[PDB]
Amino acid sequence: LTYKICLIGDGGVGKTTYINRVLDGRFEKNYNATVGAVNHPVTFLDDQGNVIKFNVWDTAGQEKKAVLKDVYYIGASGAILFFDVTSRITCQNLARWVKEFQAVVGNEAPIVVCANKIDIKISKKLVMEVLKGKNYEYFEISAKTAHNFGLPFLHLARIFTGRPDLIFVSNVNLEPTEVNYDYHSP
Ligand SMILES: Nc1nc2c(ncn2[C@@H]2O[C@H](COP(=O)(O)OP(=O)(O)O)[C@@H](O)[C@H]2O)c(=O)[nH]1
Ligand SMILES: [Mg+2]
Repeated sequence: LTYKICLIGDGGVGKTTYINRVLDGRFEKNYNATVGAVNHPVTFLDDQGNVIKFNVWDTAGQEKKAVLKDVYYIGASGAILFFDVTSRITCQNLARWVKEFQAVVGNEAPIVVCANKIDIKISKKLVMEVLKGKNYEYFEISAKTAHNFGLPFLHLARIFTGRPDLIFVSNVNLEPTEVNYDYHSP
């Protein structure tokens, strides 16, 4: 079962730190220069023996100075939207990120919100107000230490399969790739 997922959120919030791990393997990843994105395949086996593959797109840093192309979003089944709990700007732009994603994919596709860098803070209240009170499934994570790495994917698999009791029975390779694919940004 295969789903495209977009990572979104301001530059510096930890998107690349989160995803840029070995996962299904370095060689399996792909780069698309037209879009400015790397695909990271991550496969989990569930409790009923289904193979669930997420093709998780990450930017090469262009969000720092520019708007992402529609092709980044097109075909996505879901998004993981990050902010940095130590920076209010990143929280403020959450509604803008949601609108940008939904403007291409529509309002049904699940968006999971991750409060990142909880290891280092912006209250969840501020998130709720920036987002006009709309509910999104919400996790506190540390992309650095991989704390709670699986939770957004577990939620997404449940939505997509319709099985609220779906669990992952395989463990993912969480080693950092040591591959820097980011464009230099002065
Ligand atoms: N302390 C801490 N730093 C993080 C975490 N995730 C990312 N960073 C740092 O934040 C900076 C931006 O990370 P990056 O993954 O490039 O963010 P992106 O621009 O959203 O892809 C880097 O210096 C990372 O080391 C985290 O969970 N904790
Ligand atoms: Mg990045």
